[PDB]
This record gives sequence, C-alpha cells and structure tokens, in this order.
Amino acid sequence: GSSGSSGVDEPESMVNLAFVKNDSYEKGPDSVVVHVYVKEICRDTSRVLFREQDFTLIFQTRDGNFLRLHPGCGPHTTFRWQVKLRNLIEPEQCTFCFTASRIDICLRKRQSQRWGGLEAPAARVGGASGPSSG
Repeated sequence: GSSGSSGVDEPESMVNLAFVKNDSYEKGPDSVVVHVYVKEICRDTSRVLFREQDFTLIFQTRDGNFLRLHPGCGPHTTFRWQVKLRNLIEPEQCTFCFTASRIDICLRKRQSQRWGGLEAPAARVGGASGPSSG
C-alpha cells in the first residue's frame, strides 16, 4: 500500500475529554450559554468547532487544578471536548470566547424546544458504588 507521507491526520495524538466541569443555562429564546471551569488556557492553541448536531471544544490548559484531575496528561496535552446535541443547532451563529477563569460558548439552537439534557443520554450504568459520598 503506502507508508509515510499520509494525508489527513486523526486527532489520535490528541486527547479527547469525556467529562468537563461546566455549567450551561438557558438564555434568550433559543440561546444557550456554557460556562467551562478552567484557567491558564491558551487562546492561541485553543479553539471551538461548532457543528450542526454537535460542538467540539479544543483547548490546552495548564492549570494544575484542571490538569491534576486528568492524570497522565500535561499543559502541552491537547484536550478535545465533543458534545452530542440531541437536537440540531446553528453553528454558523455560534461563538466561542474564553473568560477570566472560565470559558463562554454561545450555542444558537434551531427552534425553541425542550432538550431534556445538553448531552445525549446512553445505556444506563450503575454497578458497585465508588466515589459517590453520602
């Protein structure tokens, strides 16, 4: 086949976040603001991809507070946060801008309907308890 000098490059090398401490509130009619808890972020190597039925947030943080949470990684480690929006959206109007110690992402939905959860659900999982402290 072929070895080397490939074309597209998968984010493999990059790390994909599974859970990011943030808070999104229902704004305007179809507006949705998101507040990501993180500091010491690089606005130079940190961007946000607004899809039609999703939205990925790539940013490299160097805050021991945020890093400590994710072991094995570092400040130079790329973090990709992909979210599956149950309902469609308008990325052409979406915007991404970092804040003091948090990130702000304006998500413009299509229509004014109930989302019942920012991120799409999935098979239930309980099993033996863990960190869940009384």
